[PDB]
Amino acid sequence: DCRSRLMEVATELFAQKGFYGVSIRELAQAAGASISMISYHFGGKEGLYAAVLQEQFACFGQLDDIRGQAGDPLAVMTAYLRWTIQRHRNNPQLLRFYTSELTNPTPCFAAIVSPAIASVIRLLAESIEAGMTRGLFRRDLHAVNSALALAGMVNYFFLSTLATEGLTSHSPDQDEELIRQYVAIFTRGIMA
Amino acid sequence: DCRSRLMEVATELFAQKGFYGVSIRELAQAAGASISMISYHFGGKEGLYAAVLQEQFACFGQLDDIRGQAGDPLAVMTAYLRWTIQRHRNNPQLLRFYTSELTNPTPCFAAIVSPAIASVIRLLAESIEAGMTRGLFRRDLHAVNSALALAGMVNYFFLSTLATEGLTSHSPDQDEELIRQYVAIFTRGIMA
Ligand SMILES: [Cl-]
Ligand SMILES: [Cl-]
Repeated sequence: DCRSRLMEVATELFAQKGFYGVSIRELAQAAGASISMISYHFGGKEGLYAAVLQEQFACFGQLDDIRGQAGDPLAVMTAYLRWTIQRHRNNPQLLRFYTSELTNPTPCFAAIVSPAIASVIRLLAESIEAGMTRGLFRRDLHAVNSALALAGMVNYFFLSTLATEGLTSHSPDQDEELIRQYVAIFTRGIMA
Repeated sequence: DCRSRLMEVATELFAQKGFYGVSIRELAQAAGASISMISYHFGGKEGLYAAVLQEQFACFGQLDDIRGQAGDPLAVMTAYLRWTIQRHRNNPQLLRFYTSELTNPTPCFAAIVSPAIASVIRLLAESIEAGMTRGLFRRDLHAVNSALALAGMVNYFFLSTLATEGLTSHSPDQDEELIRQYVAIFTRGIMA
């Protein structure tokens, strides 16, 4: 059971202060574990951080709701948006770790974060590439940059929440309408 | 001169570890200043952090390159992209502070970060609103959510750089082409 309480405490301290702001003394104190339990049995600060980040990014190795729509690029893009919104609703901590690693990487960035993000961007880009070949999508746009644009739309909506509280709804009630809006912008733009 | 060296040291330590990961002892040690100089003359950890964040967000109070294009929504959107890219090229530290505050806010979030971001989003939304009234833009999309989408495109391109190194160019040589691509997606979508 002190394994579970350590995972909780590690997630909340590393989420707050990042890997570079947390000490093993703080982890032990917050969990009521000894520095020795932590170092010898739970992999130290580093082992706990790796375990926490692996849990944060676990869902990125499970892309079948998106991959399963291949053959219909619009359905792929829609599934990607729905999946991404779900991820954020289920895990309020994720953008803390995701942005902290992208802007102040640890050794876990190359091991866990970078391949997770790249796998998703690739998947989207492949679908865009297929749509371009088919003539559904315009051939003067670059598939990866286009994928990054879609990913940016949805991820910035959640990232900017605290600064935009009175400017738009962030209620989960409106998530399906957000998907409708971002699918429309990405595929058809804002032009009349 | 120890004022200048303190600002440098504060920017680099707060950029790395965030406000919540930096101690006044670390600041003094890194700058070769006493804890007393810092507390009594430079406003302590908090004063230094406020000064650093104010410098990080200073350019957000200077939006005339964007505002000056009002009357032509496309020119506003283009100017916004160009300005945002410039900001990131001139200040590699900015997304560290920007994401850290949005995900782990300090008292400086409400004072500095939130109004800076809101002022830009408002400006974009107003231009989109005008274009909708004029019939240039579709009336079934929400202006603020659309503004957030454009902001998300460009900000995610820089945010995701470390994870996408081999997937697309991030060379400043290609910044004008990026603007061309993101203007095209936002206004016309990816459809043929
Ligand atoms: Cl496909
Ligand atoms: Cl306008």
